[PDB]
Amino acid sequence: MGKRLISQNRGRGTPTYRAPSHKYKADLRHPRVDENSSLRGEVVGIEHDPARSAPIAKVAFENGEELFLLASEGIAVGNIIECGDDAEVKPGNIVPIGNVPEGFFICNVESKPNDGGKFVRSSGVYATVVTHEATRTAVSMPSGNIKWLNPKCRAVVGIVAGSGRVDRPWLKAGKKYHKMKTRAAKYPRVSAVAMNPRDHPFGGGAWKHPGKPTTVSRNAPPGRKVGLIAARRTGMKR
Amino acid sequence: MAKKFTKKGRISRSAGRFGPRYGRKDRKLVADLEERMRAPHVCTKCARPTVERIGTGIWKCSKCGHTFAGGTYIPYTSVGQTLLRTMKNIAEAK
Amino acid sequence: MSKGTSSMGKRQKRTHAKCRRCGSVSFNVHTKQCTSCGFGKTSRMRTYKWQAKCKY
Amino acid sequence: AKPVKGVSRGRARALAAKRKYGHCKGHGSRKGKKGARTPKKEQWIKKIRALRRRLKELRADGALDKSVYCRLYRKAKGGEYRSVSHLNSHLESEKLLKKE
Amino acid sequence: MSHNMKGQKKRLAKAHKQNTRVPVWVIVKTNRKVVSHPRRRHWRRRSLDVK
Amino acid sequence: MSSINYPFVTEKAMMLLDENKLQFIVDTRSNKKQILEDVEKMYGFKVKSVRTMTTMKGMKKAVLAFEEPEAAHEIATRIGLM
RNA sequence: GUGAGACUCCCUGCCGCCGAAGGGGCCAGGUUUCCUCGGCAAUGUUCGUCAGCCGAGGGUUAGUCGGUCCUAAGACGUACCGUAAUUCGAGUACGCCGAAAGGGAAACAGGUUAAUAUUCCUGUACCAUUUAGCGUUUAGUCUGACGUCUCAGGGCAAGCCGAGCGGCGUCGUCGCGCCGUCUAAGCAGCGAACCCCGUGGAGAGCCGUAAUGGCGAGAAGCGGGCGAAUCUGUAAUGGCACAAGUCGGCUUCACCCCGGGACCCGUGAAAAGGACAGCUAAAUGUCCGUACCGAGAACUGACACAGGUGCCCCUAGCUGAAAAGGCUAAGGCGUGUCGGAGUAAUUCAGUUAAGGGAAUUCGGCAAAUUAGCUCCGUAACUUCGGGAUAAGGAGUGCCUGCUGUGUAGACAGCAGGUCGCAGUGACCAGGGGGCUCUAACUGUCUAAUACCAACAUAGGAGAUUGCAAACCCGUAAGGGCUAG
RNA sequence: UGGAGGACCGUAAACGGUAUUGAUCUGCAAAUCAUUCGUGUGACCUGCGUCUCGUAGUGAAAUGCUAAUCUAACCCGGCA
Ligand SMILES: [K+]
Ligand SMILES: [K+]
Ligand SMILES: [K+]
Ligand SMILES: [K+]
Ligand SMILES: [Mg+2]
Ligand SMILES: [Mg+2]
Ligand SMILES: [Mg+2]
Ligand SMILES: [Mg+2]
Ligand SMILES: [Mg+2]
Ligand SMILES: [Mg+2]
Ligand SMILES: [Mg+2]
Ligand SMILES: [Mg+2]
Ligand SMILES: [Mg+2]
Ligand SMILES: [Mg+2]
Ligand SMILES: [Mg+2]
Ligand SMILES: [Mg+2]
Ligand SMILES: [Zn+2]
Ligand SMILES: [Zn+2]
Repeated sequence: MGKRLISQNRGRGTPTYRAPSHKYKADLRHPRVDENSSLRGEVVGIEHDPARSAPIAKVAFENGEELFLLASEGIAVGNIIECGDDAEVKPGNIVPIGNVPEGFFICNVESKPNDGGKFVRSSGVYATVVTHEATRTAVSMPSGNIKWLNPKCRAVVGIVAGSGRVDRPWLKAGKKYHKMKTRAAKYPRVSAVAMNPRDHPFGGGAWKHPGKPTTVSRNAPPGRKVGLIAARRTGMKR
Repeated sequence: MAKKFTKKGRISRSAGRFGPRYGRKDRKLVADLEERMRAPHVCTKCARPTVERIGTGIWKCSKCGHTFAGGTYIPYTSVGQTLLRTMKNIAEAK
Repeated sequence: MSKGTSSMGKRQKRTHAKCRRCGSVSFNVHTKQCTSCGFGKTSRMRTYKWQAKCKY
Repeated sequence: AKPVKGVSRGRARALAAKRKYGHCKGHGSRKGKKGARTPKKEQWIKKIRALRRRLKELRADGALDKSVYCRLYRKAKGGEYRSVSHLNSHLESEKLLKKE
Repeated sequence: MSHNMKGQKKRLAKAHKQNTRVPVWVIVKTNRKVVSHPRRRHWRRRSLDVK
Repeated sequence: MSSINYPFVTEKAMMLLDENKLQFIVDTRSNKKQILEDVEKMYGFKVKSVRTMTTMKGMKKAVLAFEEPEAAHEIATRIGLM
């Protein structure tokens, strides 16, 4: 058994690959709202989220529950966040995407209604509402894909705060090191061609090279799915 | 009013803290980012250039205490302002 | 720093404590188990057939 | 108990008296950098505090009105004056003091 | 000044009082046949397996 | 079950009698409350306080201060120390 | 002196060692090595009357010091479910543990022993609970409770100077040098900054700071409130040669208080506990640890081991930038436990060396050169940041008298005189430059033959995946990535 | 004026381990010593606690490290 790969080590769940969950502020999700209900809350603070490197808003709701929300750009302390099917479609409000006009920017979008918000959550990203239909509503993802969602899926109106985070180059291994201390990701990473053959499919050889094509089949088993996985194509576009 | 901007000194800007490290391209990028982020930013609540970054994406007004979530290095992005202008045009039209 | 006598000066702690049940200094202080009698793992006494030879 | 044999400090006292007078302290005796012997921030602190106290007392005792006091205060902040004597000389040459 | 609990110190005390010579009268009674025992030790050697 | 074994009679233990204190070897399983009650029932003198220590012989020594003056001497004479 | 026996054990003196560690304190660890007496067969690299050795006896005292209490990363238990099954397995629920360096109710000074002492004794305090009486919520907030860098202000242990007083030393001449001249907690009093409140009305601008700054969305100025370290008194009679014991000044780290600023694609714990309504009295405060070493002999490496654990936390005077190095205190030692003798070669480590100056050698390996600080001056090239201490020059001691800056400590500068071969006089302390290869750089690595051009890195590019995803772990229950 | 930087010099603080191919090589030492060196505000060093391990773990990747053991540890058993 030429040793297991880094991906298999991470799947094992060892401490080297686990997130420092105790360092994080909140499991960001929409407040739980019953069918045909609404809740209002006011923003009391804007805090740094170590798990995302983007601000989060602390919201005190009418029901006596205090919750951390994924902050949209422009959300300010003292703002009244409304969440409901009848809520005004305004930045920071959590409304169903069936009530959002075409061309509006949404974020923290539920995969299914009441899911808590799955898509469009990183700093600066946003989704655009494209079409409305009777049972489906379509949005353009930050990836460019068109996603057909239930119109009852809730989303906060606006874009995610923290835009331009990666415009500043790391410039230095130490800065990225400090970012990686709060993440599960292993830093730094050794290239596979630099490893021995017992440690990677690409390892070994008198000189550094994979020895086999780096595009691997989608059928390849664990310990073998390395390099370009099921690549449609390779190279820079001609 | 500013530093002794010598005959050659106006290139590194705040990226002079890095010396000859990291290449000219990324030093220029970081220097431009610092210049844009250190600029005065007008408060949307009191309308004076007193908005400073309190954290990564967190901005506060030194006068009125207005704190909000914005860009990482800029209080207001162009996409967010586009959203605001779309909603404002809709509101005006009706 | 040599793997020999130098690193052996850091031996100011323990991995095994005295066992309540059997008196052997075999109670792993981390796994909370006695590696001799099995105390802290089982209500029975740790015994294996391979602790002797096959009786033939 | 036998007497403690201390370290006598008399010849250090003679040297310290000479150093107070400004002797035995030349370039062949200096070993630390100029900056370890006189830190620059402390120099600035004493200089600006002397200038500011002088300006404050001049404004208090009626020799200096608020308009010229403000400009003199900013000038002192700008390193225009070496000491209190330089500031007084500028005051007397420019006749900025409201003499009576 | 390591910190022992009651039982650890009791076991150390037993180890200490075991580290005594056989009594002279026992040697006389046994006619020099019992002159030592296996629990003799020195404090500065292979330590106790007690605490 | 008496916690008191016997008076400790060493030089330092005998120096207590001139300050009205008396040192006993006691059961190591017992505590200060049991030692106080046992001594007060054993000799009928009120005990002001108990000081206790464990030794490297595995014994527990208790020093008892008494309320009534001369009580340490009276108990030490009753036992036979003095 | 002791002893049968003395280089080796004890005393005095002299001469030395360490003196930012070889001293002081203590963790883990050790486990009686601690103290006294008696011994010397073995141990001790020699001897030994000595001893961490041998034998006998003794020694550790707590409401206030720790543990104990709290929770952290993270374990463990029960249940559920899985598993052929289990002492096996992830998750969930409920519990429970997890820090003698995190949080934390409260005690100090002096004396006493051979060995314990915030523990015993004296004196003077304090905290918690229960009970009894006297009174009661403000209730949910605050505190506990927080990163890195930098700086101001205030204080203070230590340190230093002058005067008086009391000892000791020196005394060839002189009148200097050293030591001491003390004083806890508790209790009471004052309160700097910040913040807040009341007045005030400030711009062809004013007010501030070390710096950033502040201001009609209310500056300066004027009153008030809140609020520190510390200081003052009291405790003031305790210890001191019942010797003095009285005063001033300077500075102040590396400690305390307080406030400001800057940085983060990094955001820097939680919970117990505490405060916000308590006062008086009585009773109670159990359990465990406590000796000693904490290392060139008490730990660990088989050792009384030049390693490691620990340089972990502390440290007086002069020189000096300095905790460097040197020379000295205090304290610890002459046990980094063989001595004598002084006479070859050889050898380990040093000092010096005519004339030459890399001719040596694979190769300037090794050694030598330079060296601090101030001033002048500084090239190609360059990513404009640098190269740079480039290079290359000059000065430097002592004495006498001064000048300037500064509140001060001090710092900077001048004039004159003068000695030596030599003034950073010792100590300490770059040799420099040119042309190429290579990797951008700081970083990582073959513990014990490879510190490299190898690894990493930022940057550049590609690939998969819209999340019941991609990728990965598990036999399953279920998981990592993912509080994404 | 200000006080940034995986900035500079530098400690026998700490960490590392260049060269002497020196001492030592039945050693003080089963990897130490001397001198000479590299880092020394940061991808820093380090105490204690805690977790990850045998076809597994850990590895800025040398087949390095996982108790003087590593191209599959160690103990016992299969095993005479
Ligand atoms: K691996
Ligand atoms: K890599
Ligand atoms: K002690
Ligand atoms: K490139
Ligand atoms: Mg393969
Ligand atoms: Mg090994
Ligand atoms: Mg059988
Ligand atoms: Mg010395
Ligand atoms: Mg001998
Ligand atoms: Mg006790
Ligand atoms: Mg606990
Ligand atoms: Mg000899
Ligand atoms: Mg390199
Ligand atoms: Mg490479
Ligand atoms: Mg350096
Ligand atoms: Mg076998
Ligand atoms: Zn504003
Ligand atoms: Zn057991």
